[PDB]
Order: sequence, then C-alpha cells, then structure tokens
Amino acid sequence: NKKEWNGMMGELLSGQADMIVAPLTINNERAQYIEFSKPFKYQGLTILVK
Amino acid sequence: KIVNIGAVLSTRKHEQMFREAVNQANKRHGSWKIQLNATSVTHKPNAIQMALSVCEDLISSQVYAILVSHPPTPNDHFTPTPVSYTAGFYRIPVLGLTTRMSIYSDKSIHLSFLRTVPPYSHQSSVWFEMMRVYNWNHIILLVSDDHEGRAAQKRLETLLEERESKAEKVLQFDPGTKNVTALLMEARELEARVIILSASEDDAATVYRAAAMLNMTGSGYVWLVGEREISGNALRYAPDGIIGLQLINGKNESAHISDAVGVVAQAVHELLEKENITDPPRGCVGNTNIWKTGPLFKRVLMSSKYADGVTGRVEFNEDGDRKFANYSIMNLQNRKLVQVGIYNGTHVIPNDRKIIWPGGETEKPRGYQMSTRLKIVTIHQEPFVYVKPTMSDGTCKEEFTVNGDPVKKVICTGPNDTSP
Amino acid sequence: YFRRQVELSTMYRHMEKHNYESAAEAIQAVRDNKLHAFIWDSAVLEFEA
Amino acid sequence: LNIAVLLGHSHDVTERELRNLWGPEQATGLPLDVNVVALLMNRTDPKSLITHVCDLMSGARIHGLVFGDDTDQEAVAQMLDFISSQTFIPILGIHGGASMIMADKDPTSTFFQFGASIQQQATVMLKIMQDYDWHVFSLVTTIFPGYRDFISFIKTTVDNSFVGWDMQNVITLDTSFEDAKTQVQLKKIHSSVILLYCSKDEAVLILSEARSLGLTGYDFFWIVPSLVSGNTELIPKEFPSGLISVSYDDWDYSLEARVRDGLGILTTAASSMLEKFSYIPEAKASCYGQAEKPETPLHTLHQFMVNVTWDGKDLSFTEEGYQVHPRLVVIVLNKDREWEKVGKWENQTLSLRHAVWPRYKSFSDCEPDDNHLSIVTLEEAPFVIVEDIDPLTETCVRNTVPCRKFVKINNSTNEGMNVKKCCKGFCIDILKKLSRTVKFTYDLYLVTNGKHGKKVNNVW
Amino acid sequence: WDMQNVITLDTSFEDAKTQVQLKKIHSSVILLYCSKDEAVLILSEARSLG
Ligand SMILES: *[C@@H]1O[C@H](CO)[C@@H](O[C@@H]2O[C@H](CO)[C@@H](O)[C@H](O)[C@H]2NC(C)=O)[C@H](O)[C@H]1NC(C)=O
Ligand SMILES: *[C@@H]1O[C@H](CO)[C@@H](O[C@@H]2O[C@H](CO)[C@@H](O)[C@H](O)[C@H]2NC(C)=O)[C@H](O)[C@H]1NC(C)=O
Ligand SMILES: *[C@@H]1O[C@H](CO)[C@@H](O[C@@H]2O[C@H](CO)[C@@H](O)[C@H](O)[C@H]2NC(C)=O)[C@H](O)[C@H]1NC(C)=O
Ligand SMILES: *[C@@H]1O[C@H](CO)[C@@H](O)[C@H](O)[C@H]1NC(C)=O
Ligand SMILES: *[C@@H]1O[C@H](CO)[C@@H](O)[C@H](O)[C@H]1NC(C)=O
Ligand SMILES: *[C@@H]1O[C@H](CO)[C@@H](O)[C@H](O)[C@H]1NC(C)=O
Ligand SMILES: *[C@@H]1O[C@H](CO)[C@@H](O)[C@H](O)[C@H]1NC(C)=O
Ligand SMILES: *[C@@H]1O[C@H](CO)[C@@H](O)[C@H](O)[C@H]1NC(C)=O
Ligand SMILES: *[C@@H]1O[C@H](CO)[C@@H](O)[C@H](O)[C@H]1NC(C)=O
Ligand SMILES: *[C@@H]1O[C@H](CO)[C@@H](O)[C@H](O)[C@H]1NC(C)=O
Ligand SMILES: *[C@@H]1O[C@H](CO)[C@@H](O)[C@H](O)[C@H]1NC(C)=O
Ligand SMILES: *[C@@H]1O[C@H](CO)[C@@H](O)[C@H](O)[C@H]1NC(C)=O
Repeated sequence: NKKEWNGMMGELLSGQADMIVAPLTINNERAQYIEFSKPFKYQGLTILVK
Repeated sequence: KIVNIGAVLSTRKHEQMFREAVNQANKRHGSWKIQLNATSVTHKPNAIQMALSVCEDLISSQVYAILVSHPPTPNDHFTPTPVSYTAGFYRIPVLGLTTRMSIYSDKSIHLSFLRTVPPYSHQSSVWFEMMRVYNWNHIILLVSDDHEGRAAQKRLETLLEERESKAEKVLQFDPGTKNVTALLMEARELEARVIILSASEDDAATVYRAAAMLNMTGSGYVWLVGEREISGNALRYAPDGIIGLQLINGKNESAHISDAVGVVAQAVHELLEKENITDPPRGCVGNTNIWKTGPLFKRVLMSSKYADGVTGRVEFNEDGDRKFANYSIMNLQNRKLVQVGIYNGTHVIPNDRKIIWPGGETEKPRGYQMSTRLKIVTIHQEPFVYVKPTMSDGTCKEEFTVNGDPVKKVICTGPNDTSP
Repeated sequence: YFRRQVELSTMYRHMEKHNYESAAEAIQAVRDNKLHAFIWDSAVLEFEA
Repeated sequence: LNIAVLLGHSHDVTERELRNLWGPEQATGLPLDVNVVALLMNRTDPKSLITHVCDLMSGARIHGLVFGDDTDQEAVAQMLDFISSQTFIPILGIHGGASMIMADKDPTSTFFQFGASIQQQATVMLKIMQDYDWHVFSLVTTIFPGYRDFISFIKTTVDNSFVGWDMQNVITLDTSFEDAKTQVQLKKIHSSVILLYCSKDEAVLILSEARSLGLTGYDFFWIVPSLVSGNTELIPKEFPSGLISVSYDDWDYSLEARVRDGLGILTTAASSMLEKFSYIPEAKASCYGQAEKPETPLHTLHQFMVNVTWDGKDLSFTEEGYQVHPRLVVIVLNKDREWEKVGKWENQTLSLRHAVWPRYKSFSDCEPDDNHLSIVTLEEAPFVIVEDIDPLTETCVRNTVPCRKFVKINNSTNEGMNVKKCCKGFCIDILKKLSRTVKFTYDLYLVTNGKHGKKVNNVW
Repeated sequence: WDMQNVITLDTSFEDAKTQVQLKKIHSSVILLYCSKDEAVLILSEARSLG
C-alpha cells in the first residue's frame, strides 16, 4: 500500500548500487528523496518527426 | 487528617528508613493537623495475588502515594505494572523509582505514572551529545527489544532533526536469537563504524562473541553501549575499550527514596493550599465512581520543581522524568571499570583519564571508511552507453577516434535482454 | 512531468496507451513509420539525425 | 470448549438469550464438548474482575473468555491485559472501556479488542475527505499522547495519496494556551477543514478559543476521532452542531450479534487447532497457591486466528491483535444537539447516506451566514465540458470542478441519483476566478428540466 | 489602502465581547487612539493576545 519507485531509482534507493552516472533527469520529485549534482548538460525538449 | 503512604518491599535497611521519611515529612511542614501513616508490604513471587493484596490494601488505605522499591529482584520480568494499572482506575499517581523501560513511559497506557529514573532514550540523547562533540554524521543502530526500541529509534530521529541527518542502518529483530551475522556483515559493508547497541544481556553477549570472533574490535571501530550491556554475562564478555553509561546514584536507593518522599511531601503540602480536595473511595466491594481530581493532582505533580535533595535538582519533564540528571561515562580498561566522563544534561566533560579505544590510538576513530570502489549503475543510453558483446572472452575492440584517440572502454555487466 | 501538467492531460491520455519500454523501440518504430512524433532532448535527437 | 461470556453492566439485558446463543449456533460443531457459561455483573471494580476470572478458570478450566462493558473506563481493559499477561488465555473485549483502543500490547498478552486503531480512524477520515476532495486543510494536535504516530501516519498517507493533497503544515499545541503564542499558531490557518487530535477536556478549550477567534465558521470544518468524542448523550455546550466524528459504536448491529461473532471466531480457531493439534485444552491451573515455574504452552490461539471467515465478513486480525476491517460509523452533531448518524464504513471502501454533504449551517446562534450560491448550467461545448469521474483514482482531475447530475431511471419514474461528475471549460474558469476574487462559496449542478429556458404559457 | 473594520471599544478589557472584536485581526500594522491611562491596559491586552 505504497507508491514506490523502480528502475535505476529502485536499485539505487535499495543500496544495490553506489552512484548513478547516467543521463538522469533532474526534476522536483527525485530531489525530494535524494540529492543531485550540478548539471553537466543543459538542454530542453523538442519533437522528432519524419 | 490522616494520609496513608504505601511502600512495597521496603528492604531490611529501609524498613526503618521509610518510617524515618514519614517522620521527616511531618517535621518541618507546618503545625497543620494533617498526619501521615506508613504502610509497607512485602512481595511473594506471584504478582497476581500480590497485585490483589496490594490493591485492596491501597483501597482500604486510601493512599495518595504509591512507590516502587525493587532493585534486588532477580526476576527478569521487572513488572510493577498491575499496581499502577489499578491506580489508573482512579488516576492515582504511582512513583516508580527502579525501572528504565520506555514502555512504562507510555502515558496513553500509564495514565498516572511518574518516575525519576529516565530511560535509555536519554542515553541516546547523551549519544547525540557525544556526536555533537565528535562531529559525526553516519551512525549504525542495533536494537533487539522492539517496545523500547521503537521509542529509541523515534527519539534518535527526533535528535537527528537538528542537522536533518539520518541513521545509516536500522536493526530490529527478535531478542534471544543467536544468528545475526548476516546483518553484521551488511553493517560491515557500510562506511561508518559507529556501533550503537541496545539489547538484553544475553543478546549483548551474543553480539560480543560475534564481534570478538569476527575482528570487530580492531582499529577504526566505534563502540558505544549503555547500562544493560555492562551488566551480567555481557559484562563478562565485553571487550576492552568499550564505552558505556551509568546513572550516577541511580541504583542508590535510600537517599533516592528520601528525596522522592520529600518531593511528594512538599507537593502534597502545596496541593493542600488548593480547594476541592477529593478522596479515593472504597473500590474493593463495588465502588466504580472514579476519583475526580486525578488529572488535577497529577498536573500539580507535573510542575513540581525542586532543587533540594541528595542527587540535587529534581523536576519532571513532559515525560514526567528526571530533568538534567548526572551521568557517568564508563570504560573497560583491561577488563576493569574506569570512569572516563561525566554528563550534566547540557554538556559532556571528560575526566583526567585517557579515552582508550579498542583499536589503536586514544584519538577519535574516523570510522567513515569511504567506498573507494564505487558500484556505478547506468541505463542503456544510445549516444552515451554503447554496448558490445565480448569478442572472444571478456575482451573488446580497441578502436580509435577520427583524431587519433583510443576510446576508453570499460568491462560492464549490462542487461542481456529487456524481456522478463 | 505531463501528469503534473493537468492542462496537458489529453495528450497524456493519448500517450498513456502507447508507451514504450526503451527509446530504441520508439526509434525503430518511427524509422519504419509506426509512429509520428517523439518528445526528447534536442542534443540526442540532433545527434541521431 | 469451556467458554465463558461475562458482562459487568448496567443496561437491562436478560441472560437467557445468551444461553440460547450456542444451541442453534455453530451448526458445523467440530469441537464436541463445548460448554458455555453466561454471567452478568453490575459493578466493574477490578476486585470482582480478578475474583470471577479465578472462579471461571477454576470453573472447569475455561479457555474462551468474552467481556463487554457499558462504562467508560479504558484501563479496565488494560487490567484485563494484565489478566491476559497471566492466565495465558485469549480474551475478547466487546464494548465500552473494554473496547477502547490502547497503544501497544505485549507478547505475554493475548487480549483482543474489537475496535479500530487510530491509524484506521485516520484512514477513514481521509477517506471521507477523499470522497469530498477538500484539498486545502490543516492538522491541529496537542501534547495529548499517541500524537506523533498520528501525524506520522498522516504524513505517510499524504505522501502515498492518489490526490496529491495540498496539505498545510501541521500546527501543534505545546502548553496550556497563553493566547499569545497559541493565538499566533492558530492565526496561520485560513483553510476550511481542521483535523483535531486532543482530549475531551482539551477540545472544549480549543473550540472555545476558535469561537473567540471566530474560527468556528460555516466554511471551517471540524473532523474529530472517537478518542475525543466521548459519551453520545453527554455533550458539552461549546461544540459546533456539525462536528464530524467517526466511531464504531453501532446499534444496527447490537452487542449480542457481535459476541455471537466472537463465539464464532473462537469456535473457528478451536476447530482449526483441533485439525492441527489433538490436545486442545491447555490453560493455567489455579490463581491461589500458585507455585513458580509456569508450564508455558506452545499450542495457543493467539498467533493462530489471525485470519477468520464468518458470515461472509472478513474479520481478520492485525499483528498487534486489532481488527483489520471493523465496522465504523460516521456521525455528526445535529442542530438538535445529538450525534446524528450519517454513514457506515465498509470492509475497505466507504459509502454515505447523504452523497451531497449537508452543512448544518447554523453551528451556533451567533452566525449570520448567507454566502453560498446555487449554480445551474447546461452542456455547451466551448464553455461547459462534462465528463465522468476518473475510475482509477475515484477523483476528478484537479483543474476541473465537480457537479451533480440528477440522472433518472426512466421516464415513468420520478427518482434520480445525483451523479457527481467532472466539469471544465470556459465558464468553469470564469467561476473559479470569481471565487478567487469575490471570495464566495458555490454549488454547481446541471439542469434536468431540459434546455436553457422558454416561457411555456407563463411558465419558465 | 486595505483597511480592516475599525474596532471601537466600550470600557476596559472584559474578556466577554472586547476580545471578540480584538481577535478578528490577522493583519500587521494597527493604529491606536486612546488615552495614556488606557494605553497601558490596551498594550497589556495585546501582550496577552500576543
Ligand atoms: C498506619 O496505621 C495502620 C492502622 O490503620 C497501622 O497498621 C496496623 O499495625 C498493627 C501493628 O503492627 C497491626 O497489628 C495491624 O494489623 C495494622 N493494621 C493495618 C494493616 O491497617 C500502622 O501501624 C500505621 N503505620 C505504621 C506505623 O506502620
Ligand atoms: C548465522 O547465519 C549465517 C547466514 O547468514 C550462517 O552462517 C554462515 O552462512 C554463510 C552462507 O549464508 C556461509 O558462507 C558462512 O560460512 C556461514 N558461517 C558460519 C561460520 O556458519 C548460519 O546460519 C549462522 N552462522 C554463523 C554463526 O555465522
Ligand atoms: C547509595 O546512596 C548513598 C549516596 O550514594 C550512599 O549511602 C549513603 O551515603 C550518605 C553520604 O553520601 C550517608 O549520609 C548515608 O548515611 C548513606 N546511607 C547508607 C544507608 O549507606 C551509598 O552510596 C548507597 N547507599 C544506599 C545503598 O542507600
Ligand atoms: C580476521 O578474522 C579472520 C577469520 O578467519 C582471521 O583469519 C584474521 O586473522 C583476522 N584478521 C586479522 C588481520 O587478524
Ligand atoms: C468545589 O467545587 C464546587 C463546584 O461548584 C464549588 O461550588 C465549591 O466551592 C468548591 N469547593 C471549594 C471550597 O472551593
Ligand atoms: C551533576 O552533579 C552536581 C553535583 O552538585 C549536581 O548539582 C547536578 O545534578 C549535576 N550538574 C549540575 C551542576 O547541574
Ligand atoms: C552542568 O551544570 C550547569 C547547570 O547547573 C550547566 O550550566 C553546565 O553547563 C553543566 N556542566 C557540565 C558539567 O556539563
Ligand atoms: C451486584 O453484584 C453483586 C455480586 O458481584 C451482588 O452481590 C449484588 O447483590 C448485586 N447488586 C445488585 C442487586 O445489583
Ligand atoms: C488464513 O491464512 C492461512 C495462511 O497463513 C491460510 O492457510 C488459510 O487458508 C487462511 N484462512 C483460514 C481458513 O484460516
Ligand atoms: C469488501 O466487500 C465487498 C462486498 O462483500 C467484496 O466484494 C469485496 O471483495 C471486499 N473487499 C474489499 C474491497 O475490501
Ligand atoms: C426510458 O428507457 C430508456 C432506457 O432506460 C431511457 O434511456 C429513456 O430515458 C426512456 N425512453 C423512453 C423515451 O421511453
Ligand atoms: C415522457 O414524459 C413526457 C412528460 O415529461 C411525455 O410528454 C412523453 O410522452 C413521455 N414519453 C413516453 C415514454 O411516453
């Protein structure tokens, strides 16, 4: 009876790993539980089409 | 006019001391026509019939004070529960003086219970003060008993709110077991070495054996125990250099009861200033009309501030416990008890003795063993994580860039597939 | 991010029924015209372009 | 087996129906020698409790003990807890102070209350608020104990909530009110729903402070648990008529049906233990003349009847011994100064009688209040967008506002259910910005007479 | 300006209906018109009201 995470966050919060080094999305929700670093990449969002 | 005062198992050097405290309570408290009347009873090892005998003796006595006077009891239950639970029917305040379980501090349950021997949560407060001395962040917790242990964990999380810190590992399980080595290994795999132990004496001896047989008393390790772990077979099986705590004049009994009776006497003679004085009825044969001024008399007893006594300044907190008690900080220097510190409720002072640790030097163990090999996880990102199978056996293809630079690959362990 | 933006619920309700496990699924689908659009960072999309 | 039901009571109940309570009951009787003893008592002093417990344990080694109470002394059950610490006998509590909720039992204790924990009561209250979607609210607690668990459960509930509740921070009382620090603590609440956790002696002072602060308005709601709401008849005059409370005190299911259910659970555990182990009767010999070294058994019903099935009702128990799914009743105080029954709680979900929540707008006499609006509209697509509720979350999407639609069965009938439905659009945004600006309350619903409006023979 | 309704008193502090007028203020800046003898009682009540 609990909203819980999975994936990289599910394996990090469980302590299976030590540190995520990945293109991890900095948002509001994840920083409420963990800390972040200062970003190496600044980029927005756009649409890929054909 | 006449107030009965009840004591249970006054010892044979206290059977006269209790009447002496009754006499001294009538000595300097004015020429008022109130009198006192001492009632002392002695146990037999069945708490059922003794709970019955005590509760109907208090009903026939209509006491205002109920005390607990059991240090020399080898019965490991240590339950003065039923007399306090009977007095809770009329909200009659019971002054415990011996036990240190936080489960007696449940004011939801113990509606009319106060005591002056504050529990091991205050030892965790001492431990947080020692953390503020040594400037530490990551601690390792290990508690067997769950009823006091939830309170100890809650008190410790209340303590960690100031720095907004968190405990590194929680440990709660069934007391009495002998197979705890997997959790000890998972604690060894952590960075810190701060050992916080709150268990029974057999469980403390078990973890001492699992520590001494598994090199856990060497250099870097930070040992920190309390008073249950320095007694009995745990005192027999304790490694040297361990740091425990002790109540200054806590197990002392006669002056303890004398100061408690002085507190009760001046609180009652302050309470006789106020009107609407009710009395306990004869609740043995069918009198369930509860005592009216129960919470009123308890609330008078709550703010009963005192500075006179043998131990010193005695006052009840929001838990109704001894504010700012004296504390000894004991060391096991070559299987010998050596006090190495003192604690007033606001600061720690080490004595002239040296803090000898179970490992190497006398300095503080910087136990934060850093993860020198970081287990790094990532996801398969197409421009960022290029993934190739092994060429022959665990090898890659050492390619160059367009400007003459070998791409620094790594031996990963990626997912073989994405299908469950 | 779209679940918080309730004013973009409808596209969310259009996109909740076709979500893909990995991005390369979306890449292979849009290359073979099994999709029409994808929301992603600009640098990676221009890299793949 | 030897099973006794005792009642120390004052309510006039005869005893012969309790003798009938075993005969046609337990049609599949797998234990053979089951002997019931029904006893009625009058005074609830602990001397008679201990005396008759020892009489019934000496009375052919009774293993089933069931007790209910009409008085309001919770510690008696705690007294029974000590009896449960000694007799090694599973004991059921039914009603009153025997059924009042304590914090934490013992491994040496096997006493089982029939009620709901404070976390379950908080779950029911937040289920009420979830069914009404009043997102702006606050938590007010005192130093009355059992409070950090209460606040912590509410924090973990909001953190694990479908809604994403915009919960204002928790204001906690510290001492007796100076009206200087406590008034500043209370002025920070401009919300509409207040959750109060205190004692009954503190609640009078708190609501008198809110009345003096004017915080007892029609928009200001008050949801309190059963721990503070005491006797149903004894109600102090300083309470708002409309005080929301939740308590499992039911009168549609009386005490006799519930002790019948308890007997069913006892015989279920007895038959299942008989299927597991042969020598079922294992109890303590005697109170008086008690020698030491107690023969502590390992064939008990304490950690054995954790789940049970009876009459289609999943009456399973928790780890501490509390019921998993009890029967809670949502009540409010009416204008007639009585706790008016409103709704009942199901096994997990919740259903109420008044789907449209009644206000009881005259909470006192000094309330000149005329700031509610009745608003009707018709489905027009660029302005009025009407959809169903989300069946996944049982909650509208937060940009929308709810309304009711009087959906009838057919043309021949005249009854209709007011289906609560989500609404967005242009005029919805107009109404939201008006309610932010003009600062009013409102009631939105749909027109079921028909179209916009037309004079049909001097009738609009 | 944003002005709350003007509080007019009858006598010295009664703790019956004077504080009913007093406790309606959740604002910050308040002006006061009274005498110096009344000022001590008003400021003592405002201290008691915090
Ligand atoms: C307190 O008063 C009681 C009488 O109310 C005294 O207790 C009695 O003492 C005598 C002599 O030892 C016994 O024979 C009686 O059986 C006692 N009666 C009881 C139990 O109430 C007592 O002496 C007084 N307090 C002291 C001095 O102990
Ligand atoms: C305590 O528990 C451990 C398991 O957690 C067991 O002992 C070890 O078990 C592991 C495998 O899990 C083996 O690799 C070790 O060699 C075992 N060590 C020893 C010395 O037994 C066993 O259940 C208990 N043994 C102890 C005391 O460690
Ligand atoms: C425990 O308490 C006191 C203080 O620690 C000690 O005994 C008393 O000591 C004081 C002087 O500090 C004397 O005035 C008293 O006469 C002593 N009382 C007795 C009976 O010894 C001693 O440490 C312990 N005594 C006990 C067991 O009460
Ligand atoms: C640690 O314990 C192991 C147990 O096999 C032992 O071999 C080793 O000598 C100990 N460590 C040291 C460095 O003494
Ligand atoms: C006891 O309380 C009652 C309450 O009405 C009061 O009338 C009475 O004066 C009080 N007793 C004294 C002497 O204060
Ligand atoms: C520790 O002991 C002293 C002894 O005088 C006593 O006053 C107090 O309980 C503690 N510390 C102080 C000085 O507060
Ligand atoms: C204990 O004594 C006083 C209070 O009596 C306090 O100010 C002081 O900081 C404390 N000192 C010690 C021994 O930590
Ligand atoms: C109350 O019960 C007692 C037995 O506990 C009995 O002796 C007494 O007569 C009863 N009184 C009445 C009539 O209620
Ligand atoms: C209760 O749970 C147990 C498993 O622990 C299961 O075997 C049993 O069927 C359940 N219900 C009954 C009939 O006791
Ligand atoms: C609750 O009761 C209903 C009706 O008996 C039943 O269908 C459902 O499975 C039960 N489970 C829940 C939702 O708690
Ligand atoms: C009555 O029946 C249908 C189905 O219940 C309902 O949709 C409609 O309102 C009525 N139809 C007519 C006009 O008879
Ligand atoms: C439905 O009811 C209306 C009156 O509201 C009536 O004019 C119409 O004839 C009815 N239709 C049916 C099902 O006969």
